[PDB]
Amino acid sequence: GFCGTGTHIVSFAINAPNGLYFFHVGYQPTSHVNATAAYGLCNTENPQKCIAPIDGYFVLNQTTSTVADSDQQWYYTGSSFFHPEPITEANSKYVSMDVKFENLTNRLPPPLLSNST
Amino acid sequence: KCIAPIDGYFVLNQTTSTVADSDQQWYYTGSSFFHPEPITEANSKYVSM
Amino acid sequence: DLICAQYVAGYKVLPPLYDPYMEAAYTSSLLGSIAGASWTAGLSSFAA
Amino acid sequence: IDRLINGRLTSLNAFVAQQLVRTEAAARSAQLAQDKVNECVKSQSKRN
Ligand SMILES: *[C@@H]1O[C@H](CO)[C@@H](O[C@@H]2O[C@H](CO)[C@@H](O)[C@H](O)[C@H]2NC(C)=O)[C@H](O)[C@H]1NC(C)=O
Ligand SMILES: *[C@@H]1O[C@H](CO)[C@@H](O[C@@H]2O[C@H](CO)[C@@H](O)[C@H](O)[C@H]2NC(C)=O)[C@H](O)[C@H]1NC(C)=O
Ligand SMILES: *[C@@H]1O[C@H](CO)[C@@H](O[C@@H]2O[C@H](CO)[C@@H](O)[C@H](O)[C@H]2NC(C)=O)[C@H](O)[C@H]1NC(C)=O
Ligand SMILES: *[C@@H]1O[C@H](CO)[C@@H](O[C@@H]2O[C@H](CO)[C@@H](O)[C@H](O)[C@H]2NC(C)=O)[C@H](O)[C@H]1NC(C)=O
Repeated sequence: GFCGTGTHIVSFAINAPNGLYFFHVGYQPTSHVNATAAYGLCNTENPQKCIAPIDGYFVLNQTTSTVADSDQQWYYTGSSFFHPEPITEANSKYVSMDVKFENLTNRLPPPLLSNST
Repeated sequence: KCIAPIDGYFVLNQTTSTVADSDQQWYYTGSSFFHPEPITEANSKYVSM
Repeated sequence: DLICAQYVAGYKVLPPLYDPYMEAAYTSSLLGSIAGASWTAGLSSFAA
Repeated sequence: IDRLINGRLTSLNAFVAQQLVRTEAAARSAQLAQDKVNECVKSQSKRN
């Protein structure tokens, strides 16, 4: 809130009579979508591995709604613009287990895979 | 390879005190409540030596 | 506890800009903005 | 009567000069209250 409203991007300052005049350019949403999000994702393994998103959300790509729990295919989106993409080691991090995380048994991301090559 | 903790400490579980350097089993605790747990990739990061 | 010295001495106390309903609405806005409210990096998403 | 007139006009000038400084103080502290609402009620501050 210190540099204007919204999400601050850039600011400029000019001279004014008796002082300084400031223009804060901020990012402002106009339309939005309602997305279904996960807190994190688990492995059902031993020892169990869990991931959480970096700067964004694990979402469903709900363009074709009313699907099943194996059709719970999860994607990553950034927090400021809805555009789903595959979950990788670039946009997730390993965390300790939490009871709110969804337990996945099929369609696993590559960070959540039992690594046998 | 060298690791450091994330938001916490590498501590001894020193309820059983007076051990040797071979019996230095290290654990992780978070910095606001003492509860030792195993060191993993979820509470450590790689650092330069 | 009235201020009757207004009408004798010649000054006036002006009422505030908002009424108690609007001040109550402001602090309920503050109370309901605590859970969630841009869970992540920016300020553009709102998680419930 | 002109003694009372000149003394009362000087007293009103002192009252006006007091109210100006109090209004300016209150407008600075309203800006501080806005910072407190934005950084303590609606976020987690990183300021110790
Ligand atoms: C996101 O979800 C909310 C659910 O609360 C939607 O709000 C409803 O929208 C419909 C259509 O505009 C209204 O008839 C309902 O009265 C709304 N419900 C409430 C409780 O306000 C909202 O429209 C959804 N947004 C999008 C983009 O789909
Ligand atoms: C999420 O669903 C949308 C469907 O709305 C997918 O968008 C399609 O993407 C393919 C890319 O090969 C295009 O050929 C289609 O024209 C797109 N459809 C629409 C309606 O835009 C999107 O690809 C899905 N996301 C992921 C990661 O698979
Ligand atoms: C995913 O599976 C785990 C099993 O490890 C579930 O964790 C249990 O959660 C309950 C509360 O709902 C706790 O009382 C148990 O102690 C937890 N088990 C363990 C071993 O800690 C978890 O609820 C599941 N989550 C989902 C979303 O299905
Ligand atoms: C650190 O040492 C304490 C002993 O003080 C361990 O606590 C015991 O844990 C077992 C199983 O977890 C329990 O059955 C005992 O009742 C506990 N004893 C006490 C006094 O609390 C603790 O498990 C050790 N830490 C680790 C990570 O192994």
